[PDB]
Amino acid sequence: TRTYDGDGYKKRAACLCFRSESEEEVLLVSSSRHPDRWIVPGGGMEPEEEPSVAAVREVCEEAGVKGTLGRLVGIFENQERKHRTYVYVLIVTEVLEDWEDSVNIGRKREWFKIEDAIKVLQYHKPVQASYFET
Ligand SMILES: O=P(O)(O)O[C@@H]1[C@@H](OP(=O)(O)OP(=O)(O)O)[C@H](OP(=O)(O)O)[C@@H](OP(=O)(O)O)[C@@H](O)[C@H]1OP(=O)(O)O
Ligand SMILES: [Cl-]
Ligand SMILES: [F-]
Ligand SMILES: [Mg+2]
Ligand SMILES: [Mg+2]
Ligand SMILES: [Mg+2]
Repeated sequence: TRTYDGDGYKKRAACLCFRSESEEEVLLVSSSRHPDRWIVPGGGMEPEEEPSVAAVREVCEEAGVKGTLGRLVGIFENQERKHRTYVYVLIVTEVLEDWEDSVNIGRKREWFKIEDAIKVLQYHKPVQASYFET
């Protein structure tokens, strides 16, 4: 069940899944629409779902990882696609082998140095590139 802010924007949450507290490498996942493209794992908040709970859930589902939830980076709107995404930092402590999207749609995951994550998101996901700006 998709959920929405009062202005009709889809509510979403995502994590910047860092390899360590140094925040030098981040985990991206393959796009479901176009698997040759990278995205920040994330998705829809469920009804009455806390943003930080949605964020942690979606990354488990999409990236097959778990860890220590960190700070909220900010809230990011995609005017074109009408969504508003809460973005949190998650320091990965568990990397799991056969996660929901690997099983169901063969979703891929890869570590990127931050500067490279920004590069591969720029073309199709400029708002997700902006998650890294601060
Ligand atoms: O399939 P996902 O989870 O990776 O993400 C998809 C969105 O799913 P999202 O990550 O928001 O939700 P969830 O399915 O909960 O992860 C979906 O959003 P939706 O509109 O709800 O179908 C969106 O559609 P858009 O809003 O029309 O841009 C795109 O299909 C997007 O595909 P991707 O970025 O190419 O992987
Ligand atoms: Cl790191
Ligand atoms: F999802
Ligand atoms: Mg999802
Ligand atoms: Mg998603
Ligand atoms: Mg979902």
